[PDB]
Amino acid sequence: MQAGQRVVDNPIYLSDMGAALTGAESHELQDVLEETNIPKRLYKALSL
Amino acid sequence: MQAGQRVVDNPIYLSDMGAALTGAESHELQDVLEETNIPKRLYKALSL
Amino acid sequence: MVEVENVVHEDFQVTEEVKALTAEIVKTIRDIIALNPLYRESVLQMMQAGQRVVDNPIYLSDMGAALTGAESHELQDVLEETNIPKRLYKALSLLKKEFELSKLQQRLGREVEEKIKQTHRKYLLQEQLKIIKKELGLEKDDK
Amino acid sequence: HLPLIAITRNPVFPRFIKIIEVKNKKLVELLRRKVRLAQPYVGVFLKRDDSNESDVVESLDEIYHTGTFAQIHEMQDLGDKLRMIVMGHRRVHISRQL
Repeated sequence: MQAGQRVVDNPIYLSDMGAALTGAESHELQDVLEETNIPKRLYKALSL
Repeated sequence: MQAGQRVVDNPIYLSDMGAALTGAESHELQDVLEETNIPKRLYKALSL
Repeated sequence: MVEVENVVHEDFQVTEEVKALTAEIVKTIRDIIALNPLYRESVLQMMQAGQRVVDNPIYLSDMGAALTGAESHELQDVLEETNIPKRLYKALSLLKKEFELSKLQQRLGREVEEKIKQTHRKYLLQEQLKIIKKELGLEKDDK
Repeated sequence: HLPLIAITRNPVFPRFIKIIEVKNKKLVELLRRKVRLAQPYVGVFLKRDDSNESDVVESLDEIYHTGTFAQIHEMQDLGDKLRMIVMGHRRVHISRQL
């Protein structure tokens, strides 16, 4: 799933799959899912 | 796709595929397209 | 030093069937880079004749003729030619001229190696014959 | 009532599978506007002498009167962002393409 094929009709799902590789504790995962805005969860993911 | 199988139910399509091998410029093909009668295009194709 | 861009490049208005010789030039280049790989073959995939990105055909013909190993003099000779089919004819001639030598070297290598194989394979057969004939009987029971 | 497609040195003989990879990125906008439609399709024409990208969009007589409608197979976009597949399926001579 690369970014140059433009076949990622739902980017949010690919970003979630990429965030799945993170080793953060389960609590962190729940907290990141609770976030509603898109840049908030993305920034939290980047900081984590 | 052989002629001995009698599976060429639409000969015009096979003839067009065979006429595509000719190296005449595209314009010439358009000139061949102007022809409505079948022997006219067949004779022009043979000449080509 | 005085210079002027006297780059003559006449070409027929009808440009449909005029690129077919180019098609043969790229087919010979594909056969030269497939049978005699010099450079990577990805560059041939980058610059194709079907993309309609060949804004400068003279440059494309020169880049295709550059893979030939013909001496520099020949390149100068191709530049001396003014007509477009003459240079295309010369570029193809350069390609075929290299191609014959390449094919000779390749055939010779596979042939010579197969001769080595027929050498050692017959020696393997002779070794099997000995081993199978040596261990049949009691072998040195004269005394 | 769609803009003409930019063949860009790609002859599409009738009943002869062909691929089109235009360098311009404006035709992909037309490719994304047709995805919500139920049936996916594209039309095919041929360009006349002296190809010119400004003439394909400026006048509509340049293109020859014959045309070939066909159905889309599948998009790939391996290298470029405009990798459409074309086919010569249904030949047609539109009464007036303009």
